[PDB]
Amino acid sequence: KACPRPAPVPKLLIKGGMEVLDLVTGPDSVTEIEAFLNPRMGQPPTPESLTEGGQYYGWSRGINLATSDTEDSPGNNTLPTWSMAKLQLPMLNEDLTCDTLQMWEAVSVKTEVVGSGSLLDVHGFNKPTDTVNTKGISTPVEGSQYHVFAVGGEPLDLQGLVTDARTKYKEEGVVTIKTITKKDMVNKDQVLNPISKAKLDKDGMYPVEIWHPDPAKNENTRYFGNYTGGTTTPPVLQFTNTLTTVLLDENGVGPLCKGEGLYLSCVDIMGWRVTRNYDVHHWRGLPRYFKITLRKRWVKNPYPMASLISSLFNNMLPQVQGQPMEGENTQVEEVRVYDGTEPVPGDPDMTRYVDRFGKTKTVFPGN
Amino acid sequence: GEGLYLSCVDIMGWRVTRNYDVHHWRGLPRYFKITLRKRWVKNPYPMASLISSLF
Amino acid sequence: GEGLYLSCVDIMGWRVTRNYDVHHWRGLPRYFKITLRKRWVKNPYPMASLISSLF
Ligand SMILES: CC(=O)N[C@@H]1[C@@H](O[C@@H]2O[C@H](CO)[C@H](O)[C@H](O[C@]3(C(=O)O)C[C@H](O)[C@@H](NC(C)=O)[C@H]([C@H](O)[C@H](O)CO)O3)[C@H]2O)[C@H](O)[C@@H](CO[C@]2(C(=O)O)C[C@H](O)[C@@H](NC(C)=O)[C@H]([C@H](O)[C@H](O)CO)O2)O[C@H]1O
Repeated sequence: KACPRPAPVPKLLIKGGMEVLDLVTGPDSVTEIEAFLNPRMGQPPTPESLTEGGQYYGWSRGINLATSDTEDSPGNNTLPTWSMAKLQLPMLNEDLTCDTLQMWEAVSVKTEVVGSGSLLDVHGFNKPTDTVNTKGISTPVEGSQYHVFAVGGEPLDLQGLVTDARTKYKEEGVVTIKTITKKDMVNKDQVLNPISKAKLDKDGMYPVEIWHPDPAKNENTRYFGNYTGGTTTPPVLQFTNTLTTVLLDENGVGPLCKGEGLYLSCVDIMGWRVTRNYDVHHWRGLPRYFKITLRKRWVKNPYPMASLISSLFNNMLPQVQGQPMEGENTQVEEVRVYDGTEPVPGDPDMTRYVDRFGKTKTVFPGN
Repeated sequence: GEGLYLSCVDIMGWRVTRNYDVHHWRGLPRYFKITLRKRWVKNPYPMASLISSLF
Repeated sequence: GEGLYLSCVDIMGWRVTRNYDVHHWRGLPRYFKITLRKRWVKNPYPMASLISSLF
């Protein structure tokens, strides 16, 4: 009966995988999606065998240097590429009545990179600590590191700037500024080419070396990360299931998945591993976790029904082709409009316009 | 859609050649008389799914 | 004088030529999202002719 009533915690409906989503939620109903992206830089999954792909999985293959100032061709596995994905969500409701709809609104996200522990394997064949007698530790992951990520209701808008516009990237299997823009790179790309901007339309494809989170004047993604240059530089990481972050925006908005898709995107270099063999300096990354908490938010519909309805219904008419009644040579020399009834003017050939707001007895022709 | 789907089969069996044993077999046709009405349902849709289509 | 004045510098350090020790240092660019409003003030011209000119 009155056995003291426990604390009120929010009630979980059901859990499991994406399908759980399928179930009608209601409206305040929240969803937590834990997922993760594997780090994709260089050696791709596919050669599952540790012989053929020598399981350099999640590893820059080797480091394809360059001929000299003139020729820089980097291998396609000497190229850590932005890792990402998109979550497909249910569709929520309408009210064409109030021309308003609800959308999947991301709010906070816990995230974490895992495997920092792995960087403690110090046997194996890496350059030994003491080269001399060939002793020590098989020298750990060291070097530059980079970690960035984002979350959004549409893919990530990026900008590329490269070190050398002359780099011989392949036209094949990677998206380069060229790949996006036909015309080879110029010095501008090399610094801030307002042209050289793409989208995250692909994956494990645009390499980080090129593409960057472009602060479009506009954005529905929240991103961040950082660079930590250097050659010896030690790796550092953060283990914690304690912290949540706010994908929330300044008006208390956070992203909203237009296209019921949630978009994760990130990158995680810990630095290079180095073969005892030679200075085959290939770099490593770790996978990242994500815990997105999104709600249902009501939003004023952007574009007016009618328009769409009828924008559609008109694009169905047969196509016509025929003489120009618009363009630069409209065969229309004229158009007036009236609604009112002023009494007879004076000058009949008077003109009349309304502009930016106001309607005027056009200037007596003779300015 | 506004579709009425009829579907069937009617194997009677083997017709066998006064020859060897080419059992090539016969079927017959079928007739249908569907009696149907007009019923109100709740629309299973979100019209602005086209707005979603747009996005 | 209706001018927004942006200014900055972003030296990242040097790139050293596989050669001799030439060191050319690299820079990077900078985004800016200036948030600005309109504010009210007092007319300064009322400080008359010789009363504030070469004063
Ligand atoms: C698989 C292989 O070894 N291919 C040769 C290339 O050498 C390898 O290049 C890879 C990048 O493409 C890696 O950097 C390799 O490094 C590792 C590796 O992971 O594979 C690093 C490992 O530490 C090491 N493992 C061990 C235990 O030592 C491995 C190991 O050697 C192998 O896994 C096998 O055991 O090596 C690195 O060795 C070599 O770079 C390529 C050149 O490729 C291209 C290019 O520049 O992209 C391909 C072009 O198509 C070609 N041009 C034409 C017209 O074909 C050019 C051209 O030949 C070149 O510019 C002139 O030399 O080369 O060749 C492979 O033979």
